Amino acid sequence: ANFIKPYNDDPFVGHLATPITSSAVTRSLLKNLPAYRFGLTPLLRGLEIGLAHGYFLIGPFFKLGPLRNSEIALFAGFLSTIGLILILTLGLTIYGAVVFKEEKVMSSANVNNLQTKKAWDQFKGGFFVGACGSAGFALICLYV
Amino acid sequence: KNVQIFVEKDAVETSFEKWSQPGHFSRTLAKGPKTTTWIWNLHADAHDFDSQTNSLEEVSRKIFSAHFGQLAAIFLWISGMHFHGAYFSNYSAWLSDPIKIKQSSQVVWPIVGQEILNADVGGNFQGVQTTSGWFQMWRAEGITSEVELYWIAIGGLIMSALMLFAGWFHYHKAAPKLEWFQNAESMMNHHLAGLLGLGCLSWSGHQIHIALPINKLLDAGVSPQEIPLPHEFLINRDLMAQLYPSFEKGLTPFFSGQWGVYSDFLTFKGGLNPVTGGLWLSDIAHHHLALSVLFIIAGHMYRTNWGIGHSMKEILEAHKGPFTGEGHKGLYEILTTSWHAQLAINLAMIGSLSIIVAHHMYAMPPYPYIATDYATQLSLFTHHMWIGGFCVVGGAAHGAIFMVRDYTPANNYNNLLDRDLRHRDEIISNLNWVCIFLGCHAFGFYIHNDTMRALGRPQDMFSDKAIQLQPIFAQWIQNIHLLAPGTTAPNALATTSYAFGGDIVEVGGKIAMMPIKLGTADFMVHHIHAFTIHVTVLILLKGVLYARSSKLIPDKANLGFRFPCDGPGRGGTCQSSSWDHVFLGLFWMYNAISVVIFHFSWKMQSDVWGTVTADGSISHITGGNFAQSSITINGWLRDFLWSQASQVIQSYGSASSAYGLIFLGAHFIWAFSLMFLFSGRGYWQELIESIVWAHNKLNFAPAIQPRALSITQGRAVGLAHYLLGGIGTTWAFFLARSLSIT
Amino acid sequence: PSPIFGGSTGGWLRKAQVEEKYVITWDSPKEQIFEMPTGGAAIMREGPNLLKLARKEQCLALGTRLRSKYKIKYQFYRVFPNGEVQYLHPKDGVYPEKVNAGRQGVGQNFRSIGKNVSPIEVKFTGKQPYDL
Amino acid sequence: SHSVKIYDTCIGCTQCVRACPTDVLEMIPWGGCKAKQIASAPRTEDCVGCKRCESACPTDFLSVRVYLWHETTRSMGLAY
Amino acid sequence: ATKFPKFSQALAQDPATRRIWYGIATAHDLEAHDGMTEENLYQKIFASHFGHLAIIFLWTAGNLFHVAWQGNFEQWVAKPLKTKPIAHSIWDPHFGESALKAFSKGNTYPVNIAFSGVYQWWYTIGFRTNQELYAGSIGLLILSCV
Amino acid sequence: WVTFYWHWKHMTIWGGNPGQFDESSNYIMGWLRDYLWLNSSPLINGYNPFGMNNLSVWAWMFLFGHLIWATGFMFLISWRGYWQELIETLVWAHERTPLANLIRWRDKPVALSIVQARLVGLVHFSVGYILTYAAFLIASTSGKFG
Ligand code: CLA
Ligand code: CLA
Ligand code: CLA
Ligand code: CLA
Ligand code: CLA
Ligand code: CLA
Ligand SMILES: CC1=C(/C=C/C(C)=C/C=C/C(C)=C/C=C/C=C(C)/C=C/C=C(C)/C=C/C2=C(C)CCCC2(C)C)C(C)(C)CCC1
Ligand SMILES: CC1=C(/C=C/C(C)=C/C=C/C(C)=C/C=C/C=C(C)/C=C/C=C(C)/C=C/C2=C(C)CCCC2(C)C)C(C)(C)CCC1
Ligand SMILES: CC1=C(C/C=C(\C)CCC[C@H](C)CCC[C@H](C)CCCC(C)C)C(=O)c2ccccc2C1=O
Ligand code: SF4
Ligand code: SF4
Repeated sequence: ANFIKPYNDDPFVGHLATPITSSAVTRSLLKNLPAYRFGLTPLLRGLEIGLAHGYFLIGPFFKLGPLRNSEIALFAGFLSTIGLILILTLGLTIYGAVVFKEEKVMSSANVNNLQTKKAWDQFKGGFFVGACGSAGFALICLYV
Repeated sequence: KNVQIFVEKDAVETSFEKWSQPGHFSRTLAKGPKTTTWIWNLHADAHDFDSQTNSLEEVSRKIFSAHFGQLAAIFLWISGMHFHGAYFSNYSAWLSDPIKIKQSSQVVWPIVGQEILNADVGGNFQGVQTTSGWFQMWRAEGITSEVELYWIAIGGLIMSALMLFAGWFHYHKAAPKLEWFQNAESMMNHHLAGLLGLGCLSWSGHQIHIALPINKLLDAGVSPQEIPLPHEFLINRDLMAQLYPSFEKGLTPFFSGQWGVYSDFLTFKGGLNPVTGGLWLSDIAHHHLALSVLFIIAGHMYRTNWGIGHSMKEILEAHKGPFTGEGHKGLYEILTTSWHAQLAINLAMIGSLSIIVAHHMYAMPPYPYIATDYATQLSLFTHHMWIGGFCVVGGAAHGAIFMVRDYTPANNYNNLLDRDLRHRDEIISNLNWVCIFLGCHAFGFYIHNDTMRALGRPQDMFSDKAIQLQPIFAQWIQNIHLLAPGTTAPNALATTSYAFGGDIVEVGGKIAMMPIKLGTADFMVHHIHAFTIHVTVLILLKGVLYARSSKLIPDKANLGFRFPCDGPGRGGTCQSSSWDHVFLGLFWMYNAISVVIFHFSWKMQSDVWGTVTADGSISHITGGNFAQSSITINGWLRDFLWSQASQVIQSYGSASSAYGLIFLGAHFIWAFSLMFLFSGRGYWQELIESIVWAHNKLNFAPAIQPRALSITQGRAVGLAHYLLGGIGTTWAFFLARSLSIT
Repeated sequence: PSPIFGGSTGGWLRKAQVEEKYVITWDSPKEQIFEMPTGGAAIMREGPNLLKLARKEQCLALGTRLRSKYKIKYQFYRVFPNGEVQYLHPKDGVYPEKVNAGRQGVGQNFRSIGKNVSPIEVKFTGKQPYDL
Repeated sequence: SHSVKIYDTCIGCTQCVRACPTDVLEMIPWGGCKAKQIASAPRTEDCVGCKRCESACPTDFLSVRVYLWHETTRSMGLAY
Repeated sequence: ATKFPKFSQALAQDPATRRIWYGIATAHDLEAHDGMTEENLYQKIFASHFGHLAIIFLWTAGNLFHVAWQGNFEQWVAKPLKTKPIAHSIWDPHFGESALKAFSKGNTYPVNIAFSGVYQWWYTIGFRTNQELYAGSIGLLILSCV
Repeated sequence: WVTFYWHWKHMTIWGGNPGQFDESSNYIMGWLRDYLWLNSSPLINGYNPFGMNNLSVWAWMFLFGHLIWATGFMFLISWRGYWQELIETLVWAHERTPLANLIRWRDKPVALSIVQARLVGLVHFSVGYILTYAAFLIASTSGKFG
């Protein structure tokens, strides 16, 4: 038995098909993550991603913060999660401003594509809504 | 029969002809020198036996006889030491009072004011304090007299001449054939049962009959003189039954299978001797007996001339899983037709062993009166850390010499070796990440502590008073070892070491052993250890996996093991050879081992070593500054390096002033290395041309043309001075610091 | 007609499908094991063999090992993403080490090397001393 | 790309062409030396710049010469 | 060139990160730029000299401004043997409470002690008040604009 | 060698014991012990477990210098083709990891060149060299004031 073969039956391609790369667990898991799911507007792709990241970025600021032992330990850190999201979004704006090119022909049959300038902008704004909202959601969930 | 003796008679004539022709061994150097590079090549290639001949039989004969020459130099070395202990030492005065008399086996001649190095040691004797532990080892053997040391010295000289004769006999007179060398299963049976098994049996025999009863009388308070001759312990059972009253039974409870009669000399008590602070000899006699039975039984696992036993080939070839493909097929041809692949295993094992040896000799001190000699404890520990460090990387060098020269693809289709090479980008990129992950965390813990403390915020540092990082896994294991005597080891009276907890052992007012508590300052340092080993492995592993080719150089194996580069194109090709990977990893081993011995020297001085008074008031050497001073770099720089330097820098006019000179001398050599490591050859060769001109102008020039050191060689010089100067500066700092506190 | 190989992680990257990729063809009289420039081993198939690589050097390095170690002889191709192929080694069917009538002179200075001009002479020009 | 020039002191002993790892040089007909052949650099754009050709040239000074030039993906030696 | 290095067409066509590193490090090597003539060379250097001269006077105008604004020049002029001269004040959100008390020993706020010797220099040339120091800094800001 | 000499000669004149430098300056150990080891006390006590002082910044800068100097050794001893091969495995890894595959560099990452490594290693050795002496000479004088 052999559990290691060349990816896509191409022996000279520089990839190996192992149970970490292409097994039934990792196939169905990655196919259902928002960066690869079929049937999502690029806003929605960025929303979800942002919804799941802003929620746990909270943790290390509120616990191991410079003002963690104060009566404003929750406030101190929430503000600093927003400042972290502002830096990350800023990296998303500049990346798409330079990687993709503007379109001449109004021709657009795929408005769904993510790897484009128009969709990346929507993907970037969805990340910012979902990450500030999830930062505020566990502000409520921890205030208890 | 498959295992036989095959020897060629009168293989090589013994004449002085070749001695007068330097470079006879190789084809290119035998033409003679044209440039000064020839002189350097003469030495770099002298032991490269693989590149001198193409016959595996002729390489194997050269190696075998050279082993005899290496052992003969070791016998000469051992015979010297025993000679110095018999004529230039204070052994007798030390044996009478081994708490006040310091040890010494070297005396210097008075010629340029250097007699000051003869210290006032004690016992009407003046000499240099030696820290090798010869004295303690002699007491454990039951020496007690200089006469006995003289016989060991004569016997060491005779053995040394026997080795010299055997190496000459096996290379010229009786040169054994290739079939003889390729007997792995025979060789394993002989080394396990004969060398290791009979070695432990006979040694145990010396310990039961000679070393055990003499030590009992020394410990009780009998002066050496009143102790009888060792041979008198072999004749009168009356003398032996007074100390161990189970000799009245003789040897009959051994063949009747009643071995518990001998619980007088085969103990399992653990701990240390409250009188000497060393391990119980009675435990050590049991230790060698149980070993020797294990080694002799293990030397029957292979098949030689009688059907029974295992063939090494059918073992390995049976091990193949559905991830490994062919598994271990081919590793026999490898490990029976190539000497490089053998050293790669062997040096990695022997180097790991010397590290393992150093960890077990400070925690369970096996010699008597050695645990309170802190200069010996510190010296012996670091020594094996260095010898272990060099041998480990040396295994990785030969692993890469094997991949370039002896490795063939046709002998290894789809086996474990072939497969590692196939996903070599994955081993290296994943290791690369683990290295960037371990460094940012373990070293960033110290930076955080350095900046937090400097900003006036100690409440936020990683410490035992702030954000704790408790090593809970190692603390958990300590408790298990402490509760082990009685429960898990029901016949053990005490714990193996007192490091895991227990009582405090003291000899002469000094502390021999104490429990070594682990806190967050311990925890942080253990990751530095983790981190520097992972980086060293990253360079050596990469050198072995990419020894034959890369995406950069597809034909690296045709360029060889050690080449300088493949030119200034393809960006920079400098240090692409696998020899240069060995070169870089030598600087890391250095970095890794330096932190290990720094960690050991400081933790023992802060939390173990010290003296005591009434009501058990322990006063440590540096007073317990380890939990709150080693969490920052400034604390390591100011309390370890700056504070403990006071001895070596204030040693002038005293007997330890040689340590002050070697301290400066090694700071000089270390800096001298940086001239070779930062510069390169073509600036030096143009410099030589202007110098040669001044000679040519005066009508003379050497016919051996002067040439700058080559690229590869200029790197090997700078590395040898870097190690010499670096290790040396620490050598002088460690001995002048520990002789003053012992 | 790709040789027998279990794959490896040292093969082509994105550069292949985005920038030029190279293939090499050879003919072997028998089945023998050879070393891969990016991989450890592979069994070549009798008859024509086809291998795809990522660099010209990797292709030429295999040729060198196929030449003086197996006595066989091969062709290099440059393949573009659109589909246009180029024929590279040997350029005119004859190896570069052997003179072939019909070749021309490219990049030759008709004097020895000590005969180059000073860099101050070609000042403020868009050239160099070795391009005169 | 890099620049490879060939001078007239070339004695035509084909050693640079046999050393080139990326097939940049070739031998052409020439009537100026005993071997009636001179090296030529028709494909300098595959030149990686490793200078193996100059390590092989027996003349003093060298007949073949490599000069550093603007780097492409080919002369950088990249496989990605 | 149409890439980041606009002065080297040969550095602007490089696909690697080396292009970024070199465009920075060869930016002032004016003689080696694409299409550089001799007359344009001397003009670029000349105008580069003005901008360099202005940075020096802007630098000086800084040192006059910080002491006039946050130093103890007036207190130093009165007792030049006992008071320590003041470089500028510190404002760093990363300081503990004991840091603010350690850097303000002998003063009211966090502060750096000067070791430039501008105090002794200004004292002997005539300066005696903070108003004179401030006036000198405005005159060097105007000179830098020119 | 000039700055150590000028400083050591003055520290002993100001300290009131010019004879200390007149006797110990003959051998090297004198320099190492009575100048370097003896005058670093107030600097490295800038901050410790007990607390911190005004001179904490010089103490932090002192260690800072040692670090930059030592990172300069990396660029000067280890050469390029070691590093080029390493980055090729990193380019590989990034191209094979899901969710990191959506991002991509526009400039092929490559190892610094031969001449660039010398210039960088030189800048580290230089900036580390100057900052650690500035740290020493300023706080050993201001921490003893004589
Ligand atoms: C402490 C470290 C150190 C030392 C000792 C040197 C030493 C030297 N370097 Mg230097 N170098 C260093 C670091 C150092 N380097 C570093 C870090 C770099 C940066 C890469 C360089 C870069 C460099 C270059 C570019 C140049 C030098 C040069 C020199 C030489 C200067 C001439 C001289 O001093 O003669 C005295 C010789 C010594 C001090 C060497 C030690 C000799 C000892 C054994 C003599 C013992 C004293 C006494 C004579 C004993 C008598 C002998 C006995 C048999 C009777 C000398 C060999 C230059 C040179 O080679 O010109 C000649 C040169 O051009 N070096
Ligand atoms: C890398 C080493 C290291 C570490 C661990 C820390 C740790 C810390 N520092 Mg820092 N620091 C460091 C180096 C480090 N420091 C250095 C080198 C300096 C000098 C410049 C400083 C200077 C400094 C200052 C000046 C301050 C700190 C502070 C802090 C604290 C909070 C920082 C914070 O909120 O970050 C935000 C943290 C995150 C966003 C965490 C991201 C990491 C996550 C957990 C990784 C998760 C990986 C995950 C397992 C992957 C698997 C996924 C899969 C399961 C799906 C914290 C204790 C502050 C403090 O008050 O200390 C108490 C503060 O004021 N630091
Ligand atoms: C020189 C400029 C500078 C300045 C002014 C600051 C300022 C600050 N740093 Mg910082 N830092 C700097 C450089 C600087 N840093 C550099 C170069 C490094 C790397 C070596 C660090 C590393 C560092 C660490 C590791 C930490 C800080 C922290 C802090 C905060 C002080 C602690 C406190 O009480 O906050 C407590 C904070 C709050 C009560 C809430 C503040 C929330 C901010 C203001 C939200 C900003 C929102 C906005 C969208 C940001 C946009 C950014 C961008 C678009 C410009 C403060 C905001 C600490 C911190 O972030 O605290 C959480 C901290 O842990 N710094
Ligand atoms: C019982 C048999 C026996 C013993 C004891 C040894 C012992 C040794 N062999 Mg060895 N060997 C054996 C059988 C044996 N071999 C056989 C059968 C083969 C053929 C397959 C080999 C092939 C072989 C090779 C190819 C090599 C060795 C090497 C070595 C040495 C390893 C280095 C070491 O640990 O030094 C420890 C050193 C000592 C313990 C000192 C002992 C010195 C001599 C030899 C005394 C032993 C003789 C005798 C048994 C003593 C009797 C004691 C008396 C009181 C009764 C060691 C001396 C290596 C070596 O160094 O060769 C020189 C080496 O390269 N062996
Ligand atoms: C059992 C151990 C062992 C053995 C048998 C070998 C054997 C060999 N090694 Mg090897 N090696 C070892 C351990 C070993 N090594 C270790 C531990 C390392 C890591 C440091 C290496 C690293 C290594 C490299 C990197 C290379 C070899 C090479 C070689 C081969 C030729 C060696 C030669 O001609 O040197 C001749 C011997 C010398 C020139 C002696 C010089 C030794 C130093 C410079 C002096 C030591 C200083 C001294 C102790 C103290 C000075 C004090 C001062 C005051 C005077 C040979 C097969 C080379 C080779 O080509 O492989 C085929 C090669 O390139 N080895
Ligand atoms: C003090 C000097 C020094 C330092 C810092 C380094 C640092 C490094 N070397 Mg080394 N090297 C040195 C000397 C040094 N070297 C010397 C002298 C040589 C010559 C022999 C080499 C030869 C060499 C080789 C051959 C190799 C390395 C490797 C490495 C890397 C280890 C991975 C790691 O943990 O990085 C993490 C960074 C650090 C540990 C240092 C800083 C830690 C910071 C403070 C925490 C995180 C900071 C954060 C990311 C940024 C915030 C700050 C910023 C905003 C201001 C790292 C970049 C290896 C490598 O790349 O493997 C991965 C490797 O193979 N080096
Ligand atoms: C560890 C582990 C793991 C993992 C896990 C994880 C990783 C998890 C995560 C999780 C997470 C990470 C989660 C998240 C969540 C989130 C959330 C829950 C959110 C929410 C939100 C909301 C709800 C909303 C908001 C808003 C908006 C947006 C707007 C405005 C308004 C509001 C505010 C409402 C596993 C399994 C592998 C295994 C075992 C171990
Ligand atoms: C230190 C030293 C030395 C010395 C050493 C010596 C002194 C040794 C000895 C050794 C010895 C002295 C050994 C011995 C051996 C013995 C043995 C090893 C025996 C055994 C036996 C047995 C095994 C038996 C068996 C049996 C039985 C039991 C029963 C039945 C029968 C039989 C017989 C089988 C020298 C000089 C070298 C050098 C320097 C160092
Ligand atoms: C200094 C230097 C040289 C010059 C060194 C040379 C030419 C070797 C000189 C060795 C001599 C000839 C051997 C004899 C040693 C001295 C004559 C005696 C000194 C020993 C004292 C203890 C007396 C290089 O050739 C070189 C090459 C590549 C990288 C760096 C460097 C480099 O740094
Ligand atoms: S520089 Fe290298 S690749 Fe270019 S022609 Fe010369 S040898 Fe060939
Ligand atoms: S350039 Fe050199 S190698 Fe090439 S043909 Fe001429 S002499 Fe031979």
